Amino acid sequence: QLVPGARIANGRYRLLIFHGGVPPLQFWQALDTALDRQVALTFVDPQGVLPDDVLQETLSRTLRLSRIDKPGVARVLDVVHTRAGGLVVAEWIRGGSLQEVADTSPSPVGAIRAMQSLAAAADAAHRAGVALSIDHPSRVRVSIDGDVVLAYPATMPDANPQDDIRGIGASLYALLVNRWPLPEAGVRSGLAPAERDTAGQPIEPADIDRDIPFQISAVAARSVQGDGGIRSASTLLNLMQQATAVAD
Repeated sequence: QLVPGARIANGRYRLLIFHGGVPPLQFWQALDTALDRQVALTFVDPQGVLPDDVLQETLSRTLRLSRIDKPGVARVLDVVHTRAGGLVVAEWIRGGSLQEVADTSPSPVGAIRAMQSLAAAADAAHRAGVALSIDHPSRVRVSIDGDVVLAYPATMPDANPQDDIRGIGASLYALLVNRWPLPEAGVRSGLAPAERDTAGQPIEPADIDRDIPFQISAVAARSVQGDGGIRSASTLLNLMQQATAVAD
């Protein structure tokens, strides 16, 4: 039974705050009662609803992400089986979620500037044969050092890179215009859905607000599109650097 105040993993972690998740996953912020440090717990499968075969695959792909010493990805501290199935324990990222920051109407330059860290991450992960699983606004947070970060790691097996880019776009989008360009699916993200044009395709961030520079809007848009505009975290990074440089 997972709720604030609950002690977890032989009571090492007192649950603090629930930050959402895509089932079967749960993103929690909790306290390391052993070290009086804070952490991001990701309960892989709390309801043990997964084929215990599968849960292995997830946990194994995820552990690969621990390799990566990027700023894009919150560092994985420990992995374990608890009363509540699989559980990833990564570092706590000081700052606020995606929701939280989207909601402060940030500079479209700052936005795409920050977001670079997370394409950096996602590219490295990719070059290393592993997706970030950018699937829900909740997964992401922004650090007081001005970095976008996969805060709750757990690469699912269905997870792929094409979708990491798509989802990374949705993250840029959501900062610029404060909306989720994707369907969502799980915890009400906190982010209100994107306005679908007469076509159904979400509406470009600049068409929605003229102070959002050309490229910066363009980047975010082509990203999400499944056509799609961009085909590598690699290039997508330089796109961000382009768009960003221009405003500079």
